[PDB]
Amino acid sequence: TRGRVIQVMGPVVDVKFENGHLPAIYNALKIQHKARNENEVDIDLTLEVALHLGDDTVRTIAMASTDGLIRGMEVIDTGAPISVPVGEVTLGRVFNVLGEPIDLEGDIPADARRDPIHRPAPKFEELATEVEILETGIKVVDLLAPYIKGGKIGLFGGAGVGKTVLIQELIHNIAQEHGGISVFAGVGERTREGNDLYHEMKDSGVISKTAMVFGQMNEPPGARMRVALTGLTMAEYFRDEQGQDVLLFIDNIFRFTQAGSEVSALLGRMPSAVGYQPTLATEMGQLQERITSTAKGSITSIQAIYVPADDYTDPAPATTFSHLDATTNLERKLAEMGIYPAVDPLASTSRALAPEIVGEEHYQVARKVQQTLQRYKELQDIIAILGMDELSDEDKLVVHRARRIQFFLSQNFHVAEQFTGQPGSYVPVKETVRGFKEILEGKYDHLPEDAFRLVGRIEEVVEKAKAM
Amino acid sequence: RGRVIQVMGPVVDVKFENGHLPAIYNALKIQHKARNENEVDIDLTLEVALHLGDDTVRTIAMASTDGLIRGMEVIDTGAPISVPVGEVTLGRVFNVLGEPIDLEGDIPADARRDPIHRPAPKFEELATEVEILETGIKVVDLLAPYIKGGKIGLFGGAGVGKTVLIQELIHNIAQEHGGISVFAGVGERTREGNDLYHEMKDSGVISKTAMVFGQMNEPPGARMRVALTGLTMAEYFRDEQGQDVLLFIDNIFRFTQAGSEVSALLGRMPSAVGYQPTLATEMGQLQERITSTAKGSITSIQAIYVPADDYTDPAPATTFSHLDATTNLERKLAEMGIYPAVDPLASTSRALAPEIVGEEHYQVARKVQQTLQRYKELQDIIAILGMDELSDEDKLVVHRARRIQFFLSQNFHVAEQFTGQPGSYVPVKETVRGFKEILEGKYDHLPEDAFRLVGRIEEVVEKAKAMGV
Amino acid sequence: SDVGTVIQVGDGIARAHGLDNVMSGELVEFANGVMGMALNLEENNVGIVILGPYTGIKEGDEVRRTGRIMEVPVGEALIGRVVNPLGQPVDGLGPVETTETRPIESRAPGVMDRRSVHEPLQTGIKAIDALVPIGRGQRELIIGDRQTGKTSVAIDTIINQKDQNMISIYVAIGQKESTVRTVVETLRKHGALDYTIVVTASASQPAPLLFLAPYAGVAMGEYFMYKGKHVLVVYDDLSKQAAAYRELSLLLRRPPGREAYPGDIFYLHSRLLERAAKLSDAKGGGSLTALPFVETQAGDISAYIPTNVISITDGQIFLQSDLFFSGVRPAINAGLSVSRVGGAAQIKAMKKVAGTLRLDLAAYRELEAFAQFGSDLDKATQAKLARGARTVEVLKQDLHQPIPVEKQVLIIYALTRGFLDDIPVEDVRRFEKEFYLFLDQNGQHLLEHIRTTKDLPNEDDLNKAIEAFKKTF
Amino acid sequence: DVGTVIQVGDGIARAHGLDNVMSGELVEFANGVMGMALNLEENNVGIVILGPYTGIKEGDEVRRTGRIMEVPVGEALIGRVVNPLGQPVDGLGPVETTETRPIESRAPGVMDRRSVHEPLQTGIKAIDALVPIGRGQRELIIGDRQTGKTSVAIDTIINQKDQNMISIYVAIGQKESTVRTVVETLRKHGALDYTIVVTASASQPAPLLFLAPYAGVAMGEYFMYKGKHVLVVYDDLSKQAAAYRELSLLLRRPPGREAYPGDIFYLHSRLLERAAKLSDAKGGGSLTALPFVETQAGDISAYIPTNVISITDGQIFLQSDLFFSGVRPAINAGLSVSRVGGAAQIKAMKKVAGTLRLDLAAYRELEATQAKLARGARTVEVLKQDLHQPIPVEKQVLIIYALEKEFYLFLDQNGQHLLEHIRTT
Ligand SMILES: Nc1ncnc2c1ncn2[C@@H]1O[C@H](COP(=O)(O)OP(=O)(O)NP(=O)(O)O)[C@@H](O)[C@H]1O
Ligand SMILES: Nc1ncnc2c1ncn2[C@@H]1O[C@H](COP(=O)(O)OP(=O)(O)NP(=O)(O)O)[C@@H](O)[C@H]1O
Ligand SMILES: Nc1ncnc2c1ncn2[C@@H]1O[C@H](COP(=O)(O)OP(=O)(O)NP(=O)(O)O)[C@@H](O)[C@H]1O
Ligand SMILES: Nc1ncnc2c1ncn2[C@@H]1O[C@H](COP(=O)(O)OP(=O)(O)O)[C@@H](O)[C@H]1O
Ligand SMILES: [Mg+2]
Ligand SMILES: [Mg+2]
Ligand SMILES: [Mg+2]
Repeated sequence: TRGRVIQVMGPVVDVKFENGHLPAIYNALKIQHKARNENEVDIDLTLEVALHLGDDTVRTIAMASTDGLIRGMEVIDTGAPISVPVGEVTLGRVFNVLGEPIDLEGDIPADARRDPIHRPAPKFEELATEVEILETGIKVVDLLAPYIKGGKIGLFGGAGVGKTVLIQELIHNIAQEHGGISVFAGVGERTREGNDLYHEMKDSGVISKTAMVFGQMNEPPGARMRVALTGLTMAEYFRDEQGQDVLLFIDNIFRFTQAGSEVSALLGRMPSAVGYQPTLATEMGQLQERITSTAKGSITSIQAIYVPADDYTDPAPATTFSHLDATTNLERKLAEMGIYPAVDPLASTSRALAPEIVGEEHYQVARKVQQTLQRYKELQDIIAILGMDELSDEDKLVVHRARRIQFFLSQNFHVAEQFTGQPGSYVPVKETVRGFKEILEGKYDHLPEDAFRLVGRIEEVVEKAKAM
Repeated sequence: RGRVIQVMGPVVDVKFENGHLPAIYNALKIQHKARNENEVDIDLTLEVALHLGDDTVRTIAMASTDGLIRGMEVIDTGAPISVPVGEVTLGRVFNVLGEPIDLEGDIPADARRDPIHRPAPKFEELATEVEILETGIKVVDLLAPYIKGGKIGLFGGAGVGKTVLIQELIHNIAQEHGGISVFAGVGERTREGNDLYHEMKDSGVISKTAMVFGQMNEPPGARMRVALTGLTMAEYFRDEQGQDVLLFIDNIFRFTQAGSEVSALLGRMPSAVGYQPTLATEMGQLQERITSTAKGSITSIQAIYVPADDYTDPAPATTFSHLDATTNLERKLAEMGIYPAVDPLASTSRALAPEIVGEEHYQVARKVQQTLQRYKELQDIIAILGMDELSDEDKLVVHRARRIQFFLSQNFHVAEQFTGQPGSYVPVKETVRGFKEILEGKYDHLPEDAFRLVGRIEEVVEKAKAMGV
Repeated sequence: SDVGTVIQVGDGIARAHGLDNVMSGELVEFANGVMGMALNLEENNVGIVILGPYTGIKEGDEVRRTGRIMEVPVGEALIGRVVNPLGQPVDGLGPVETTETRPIESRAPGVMDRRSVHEPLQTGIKAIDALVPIGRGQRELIIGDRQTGKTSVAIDTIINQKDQNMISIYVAIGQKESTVRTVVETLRKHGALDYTIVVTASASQPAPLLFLAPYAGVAMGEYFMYKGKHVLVVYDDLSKQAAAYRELSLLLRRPPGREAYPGDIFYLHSRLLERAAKLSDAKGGGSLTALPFVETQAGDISAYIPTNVISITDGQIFLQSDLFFSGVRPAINAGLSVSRVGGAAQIKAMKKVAGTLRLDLAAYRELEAFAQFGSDLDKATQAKLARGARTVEVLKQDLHQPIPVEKQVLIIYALTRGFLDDIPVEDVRRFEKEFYLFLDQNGQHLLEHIRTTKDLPNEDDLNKAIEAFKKTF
Repeated sequence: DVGTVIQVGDGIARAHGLDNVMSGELVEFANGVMGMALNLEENNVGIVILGPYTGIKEGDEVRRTGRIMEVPVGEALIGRVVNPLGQPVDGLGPVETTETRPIESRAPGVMDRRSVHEPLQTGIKAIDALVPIGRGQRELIIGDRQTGKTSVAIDTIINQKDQNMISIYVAIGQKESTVRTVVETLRKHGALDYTIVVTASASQPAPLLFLAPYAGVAMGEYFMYKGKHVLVVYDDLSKQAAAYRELSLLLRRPPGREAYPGDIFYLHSRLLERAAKLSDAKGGGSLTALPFVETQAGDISAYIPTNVISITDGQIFLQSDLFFSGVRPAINAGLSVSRVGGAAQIKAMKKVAGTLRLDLAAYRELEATQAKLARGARTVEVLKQDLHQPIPVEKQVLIIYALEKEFYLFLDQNGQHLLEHIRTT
């Protein structure tokens, strides 16, 4: 049942199966052609069927560069979706989209177990809902929006705000000390970031219990669309067929949506709002619903979501906001002020911030901190117009403690070494809550605000103050 | 007879004979009995929207299109939607198609039915004869009087009081001027339609009013033609009966949005904020048939919903070009208990000049406007500084201004439904007399709460006695 | 003519040839058994919307018309279950044993079949119960930004209906399955499952299921409405339903509208919401109360779908992010909120105090902008500001903490009469707690009088009770 | 394998009969104008013209070259000025080359690279001390009109003279007069002894502006895969993005956020991902990149600036406060951040000046602690910079460590006893 290429575009290719035996949707197709003379180029390309058309025709999205494709080329049908090799072999290895290793560690054995990347999400009676606090050691994250073990976490950010650095600290603080299993899927991130993280993972001895999937910005839209699904399949085998706790990191899940939008017009779909796909929400949901915990095993998933043009009301981040338990919002304004991780203390909220989940003391201090910061934000306009002296004594105290808190919410990162020359810090949740409760009480009113920036525990603040 | 070839929601394409095509806006009927148990009975009415060629027309449905089968015959009535007009129309509730949706029987077949699409009266058939229409509402009669044949727009937000004000205008005019009233439920809420029908029926206005409801849960074509249906009833009453006839329209905003949705369904390119390109043409074609002619006059009162307090929205801005008088309903007053929450300073009338209302009326209205403007300017100073900081004249102007501010509010005949207190009707002469007496300082010794919700200044004195002053 | 061949399959839709006699909205069956709805009928092409996994459908596959409009099974068995729009259960609790079906697309009750809504739906939230009253048969929208308390408000509403014969339906649409499961389990923990039906349409489900979910929910609710029972239907986001319908229309090649939304999207919401009605005694007292939800992006209520749903509903509760983060819970914007039912949906005792409360809040909103100078303001302005601060502390409530109507009336009476002007502001919440216990210790007669007569008790006895508690405090 | 043009628009044609044309091929028009085949359809082939299209008319025959999009490369390009197709544009005769490189070649994999281990001494105090750049980095220069971005690139290429690194200058949409002035400036400083210049002026068609940076990247790739080190400068990536937007809209592709296509990210990505520092196994070569972006009113949160920031390994924000505020080139260090960081600098520079950026960000925040403000203003004033002269790092490290032209002369005129120690280490 050979096919023939009839049309060629950048990321999409149209194929014709004249024998009345069409592939199903998501079926994999192969172009494997050798240059028959000097005027062609040998090509080895993988296509993924996306739509059916009239008269025995299928629209597919190529997984690599389409340059060199010639109309009338032979097509092989694999009879199944893209099957990636899964199991024990994935551990300690790096794969491209198609599950083929790229780490120069050898070829995966052919007879290894392979799983398709397209499957329905777990049904309602299968998911397990339970909130347990996952300690990251990051003051603002563990205080104002604690992460849930087995939940879904989203680090929303613009360009150059700290998504990747935050991902690296979550790996360095959480994945290193956890006895489960780990998967990292680089979707539309930088190849330099992937290589650097791979080296940091190997030299830390963690790669032994980690699998990696890398399809980056230099790759066509189909690769960036299916990297997330391949990594999800790899983590889902561990969750289902082994029942082990999984840590699934995705350094940019937004690039999946962006790559789907790139090929949206060429597939033949009318533009939606802001030029996105008409089926943005459905395509995203068919992926984000597979990333979930089940009665077989938990998956702690951390996804970084890029925000185009620093607009949180963009259709992709807005649609993604409904798929995540904990959310971290990274603000450019906070980043410009030297406040890292540049986590928005207000707009970032998590389902775990409840009096019965994190305790009454933690909930009280977190809510008081958020109220103080919101009050300071509202007072900023009055300060700009009227001034500082015209404020009341209560408002002056609010501004004082709000500046102190906003600085103290920042902390020196481990991954910040190469950016700061300073060793990182790990703050237990008890220390964070105690420090903020003492800050609000006024125990550390007299300390200059400068001492509260890029600091660890609260005693490190007074230690920095001794340096002045 | 044609046949339906394409169905895409509330849009139906019908193919006819090679030369016997219907006209634009013509009404077509689909009445189909279920031939088998796999289909359903169909009773649907379409309006020919435009022509596609190849003996095909594109039409808009005035009922649910579910259950239509390609190929079932379509009846070409040869004329636009026909509506019963006259004596039989009075005291009844109709839909967009003129069918009575009440349970009080139906309309006989042998009755006069007028088309709802007709050119507006010509230039030489018009008649400009300005005369004030007395409504009985103090603030309206004083600061923004209405004229016979005029278009009076009540702009407002979500809960300001436009529908209760329309209800009072109907009730007061029916009970005092004995005029024929028509009500057009453009995008009517079935709950509010039921309440309106019940309160018409209870107070006896049922015999002086004819209600036309285009339900909010109906396709946009019905919601944008029900206004024309009500206008057709009102125009018959104006011409063949002679005496002044009033036409109240539920919300113009919902008619413009029905038109916008109809255009979007037809496939035309949007304008401004997604609205239909032909918005101005459609609004003109509505509001230009509401005119006073040699035979009679049609006064119109239309409520306009202003989304998000955006007066630059195409619907209110386009409505502004047809309204002789505009009344602004403000939520801030309504929250304070001031009803009808009419904005005294944003309410404008074409006939607030001595030549129409008299020198005394105009002088009193202008003095009230000036006093209220001065009070608004002094709001900030009285809020921050004490009233002592104001001069004697400023103290006097605020002292009187609060009295006027409450005095513009009057008990509503329909608000007895809400607050139970009986309403009142205030003649324009007594209105201006009361405001003049207030401005003269005759009642600076009455506490402001006496003016809270009354009809006449004599009622203010009576209420002040009631509180024990 | 009753059988066709699909000529195009893709992205949740299909195009078929030869379904000559198919009706608009009919149901069709594919060779693999997956259902579909024939929506677009054209000259030589039928647009089918796929109601299942479409991966198994290929070009040239047979499609057969069923001659049957979608019908949702409904009965008293559904109470306490979690189902999808097709009515099939999603929990492992076995099949639902119903024996009757209702068409998913049905006429709303007419104008003369209704009655003026007069009996209150007691939310249990003091701000809503006082300043934005809701009655049985109303259509009330809750509109706000993300993470402000919409689902929490709806869940508290459903929680409060334990002893009010007030049957509830919760249509979870567009939410991730974990969120729906958490909602179900937290309803169960508080005992709401004894009178609640949950309809689930998650993100991974085909978009037509999302589109149809509120239709299925209201169809289930109409069955109990027509039997004289009172029904509450909550749609957790109509925005996602609108998005799914726009996706369907765009795939079906329908002309865009204001924001690529379909031309009839307004219709789609209206004919849904106007199916929530209160019936007259001739049809039975059964009513249906709707609570559509809308999410605004930058607090922008000026969009297309938010404007439509604001236009449809009888009132809107605006939840604000800046109020949520400022400690105001559940962050109800009582200044921008509206209710066209108003006092018609309140107890007389509640009305008599809620009018004064609304006057107080209207006065307070006139002096917020002057609070920047609040240290050195006028005496009357300072008094109004203090009363507003006490009021906003009184209206503050906690999560999953419904308050009985009589105690709401009594606390609002204490606030309006000026008994709280002496205690400090930060203590008000504590007051509102302890006083309640005081009532359950001593003021049982007052609560019983309010519950029986639905009117405020003798005012001097109420003042004496308040004074006794203030002595105790 | 020849076709006939059936449509020819604003630099985009459609031909009929090119049966065996590969996607992305090169095609020859009857008058010798090169074109690239973009889209292949059932009956016609879409071609994009790469030159003067006014001489091409419907019915003109088009031949198939049999080669994918390629640019000539070699040692002869050194010191020459060529168009994106490699044809010389200066009056210095032809360029004699032997090798060609594909335009859209695949970037090196994730295992072929290594961390940035060596510095790229630009020669500007703030750039080499506060926002360091390595030999494999992709550092974006972003700013408004004027603001001295091209000046920064010229000084970089000039200072690379003593280094053993080839340099490339890609001019996108710039005025041909300005390109001539820059080329003559490089000639007067001897920079053309190792520099290639690729030019695509404003009068040129949009396809050439779209294609030029790919040609520059391939030209640098030839040297990097050979083991040598390269530096590539794109004179404005915003203008390339605008050219691609025009070319796409001419093809009737629906637009996106700011009328740009959906590919406008990918278009830059597959470019700046070809700049890498290869491993020791891959020969050890590298290709630094210096993309340029122009911001309207200094707004960085726009669409293309955020795309490029997402793609590059840092940015240098040159704010407009230069020629009405002095202290040029002013650095918005609270936003100018290098993502490679202290690995790029030498040990001495990393030791001495590892705290400047955070201090500058905090000082800019507090100008919305008297000692902090005084020290911050001192840190602002110390990094003052001179004209197009490179300044060596070896004598500048101690000048930075002091916290200074008097220091500059005092350090060296008293002997090199401090200079040689750091010149060796
Ligand atoms: N704790 C920290 N201390 C100091 N600098 C930090 C810290 N966290 C982040 N940064 C800086 O944040 C900058 C942004 O880097 P990065 O984390 O890659 O942003 P990004 O979100 O990944 N950009 P992108 O992934 O392309 O959308 C880096 O240059 C870091 O130096
Ligand atoms: N009355 C309340 N008091 C205190 N916290 C509350 C209250 N209501 C909600 N919350 C908190 O706010 C969170 C938001 O929950 P939720 O009610 O779902 O917001 P939402 O409007 O549904 N946003 P979303 O569900 O993402 O569309 C809850 O998880 C609680 O932690
Ligand atoms: N440090 C400096 N001192 C004095 N003049 C300078 C300095 N740096 C740059 N200039 C001048 O600034 C002007 C603009 O330089 P240039 O590098 O061309 O900016 P630009 O980025 O190219 N703006 P554009 O012309 O739109 O490309 C030139 O006349 C330079 O001589
Ligand atoms: N004259 C009035 N007296 C007392 N209450 C009123 C009056 N007018 C309106 N209201 C209250 O305000 C609400 C306004 O509803 P409605 O007038 O229908 O809104 P709209 O003006 O938007 O049509 C009513 O439900 C009623 O409770
Ligand atoms: Mg990154
Ligand atoms: Mg109304
Ligand atoms: Mg919710």
